[PDB]
Amino acid sequence: RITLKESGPPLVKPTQTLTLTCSFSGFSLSDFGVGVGWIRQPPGKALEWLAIIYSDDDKRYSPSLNTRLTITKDTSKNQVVLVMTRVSPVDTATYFCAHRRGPGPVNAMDVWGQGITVTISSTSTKGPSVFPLAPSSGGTAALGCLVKDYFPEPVTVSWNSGALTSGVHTFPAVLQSSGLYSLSSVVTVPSSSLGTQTYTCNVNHKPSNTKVDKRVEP
Amino acid sequence: ALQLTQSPSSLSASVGDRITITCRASQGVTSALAWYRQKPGSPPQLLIYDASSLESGVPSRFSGSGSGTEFTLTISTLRPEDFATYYCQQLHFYPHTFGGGTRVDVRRTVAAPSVFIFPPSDEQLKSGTASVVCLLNNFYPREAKVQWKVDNALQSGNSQESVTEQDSKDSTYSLSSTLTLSKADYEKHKVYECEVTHQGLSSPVTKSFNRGE
Repeated sequence: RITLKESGPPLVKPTQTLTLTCSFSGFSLSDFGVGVGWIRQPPGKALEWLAIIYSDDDKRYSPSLNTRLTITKDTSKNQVVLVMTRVSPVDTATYFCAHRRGPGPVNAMDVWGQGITVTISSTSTKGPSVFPLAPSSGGTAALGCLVKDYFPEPVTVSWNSGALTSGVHTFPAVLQSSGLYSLSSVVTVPSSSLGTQTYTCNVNHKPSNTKVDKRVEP
Repeated sequence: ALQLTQSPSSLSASVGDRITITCRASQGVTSALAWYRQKPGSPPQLLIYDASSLESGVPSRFSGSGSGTEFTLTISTLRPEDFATYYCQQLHFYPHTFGGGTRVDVRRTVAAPSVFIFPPSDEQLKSGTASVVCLLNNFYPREAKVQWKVDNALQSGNSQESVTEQDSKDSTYSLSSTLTLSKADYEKHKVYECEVTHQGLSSPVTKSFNRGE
């Protein structure tokens, strides 16, 4: 019954240092050949091997990030720590720590932690500004809301107080170079309903206690 | 540096299909290769270790084979939970690199996107920035190309896009692309064009609007 869990600040400034801890149970890093490694994954990309440490206290790092990474272990508390210096927005990703069986089964990372999301931005908690994305026998017209410049994730969008769900597409947000997020939520509806039906997106950014109802029309 | 290349990068299949994916290493890695399946929002899950060993608790569907630089993962009868991304990883040479992954999605008939273009709101213009958005609704396959133009000028570096997860009932995707310009740039030009390329379109379709008209 092996388990690992990553912990540490979910937010880090564009020049600061990122410190992550991996707490595990069901095995000891004092055993033979056992290892604990770190793997990162930016929301838009593949897995990237970072580093690993073994019972011998032996350590191996990603060549490319060798001068920015430091990995240590503490037998007494069954934890492994990863320190990444000089972080930048490109380092925002989900970081996982995993277990590697000792000497066969050594050729893999058999158990993984849930992973922790780390965002790198110099941004402060900011509510979004909600703008309209206006529409205009035949049917199906598109309309939506632009939820711009907020931080940090997440935000929720509903339409007509949840009364409208069919045809709705809320896209994952994108982190802008400004360090602020921006996402759009759209819904397809019959063109004929534009003149009578009313459409409003209900935006809620909990982190900033910001709620906005935006009525959208041609 | 050792390179692990996965092919095909993307694959569309159906439940009950038999698929085989590959991972090639630029240098011999003996049998030190592992395969993982990753469902969105979850961590990777070990399927095969030591190139051909089936991890305990992993369904008989999966099997792997290979050695040296050639490796494959095969699923006999794809199951609904198999629609995910798979990665290979070599642990013979440090650093223990991962492949670029192979995305397996639900196959359905080709569907061209419904394209819509949205001008920036007068409300936003007051902020000093103009966001113009192009929506590509319910299309398939996932691969799609959006090109922005302002007065016939190709825009590059000033747009961002995001795509939704494959629709559970429709099997289609939708994409949103936003072109960001300063209020000044926006007022300085008239025609805003969103050109979309997609297998379902015999030719690229362009949706546009004139800031004035």
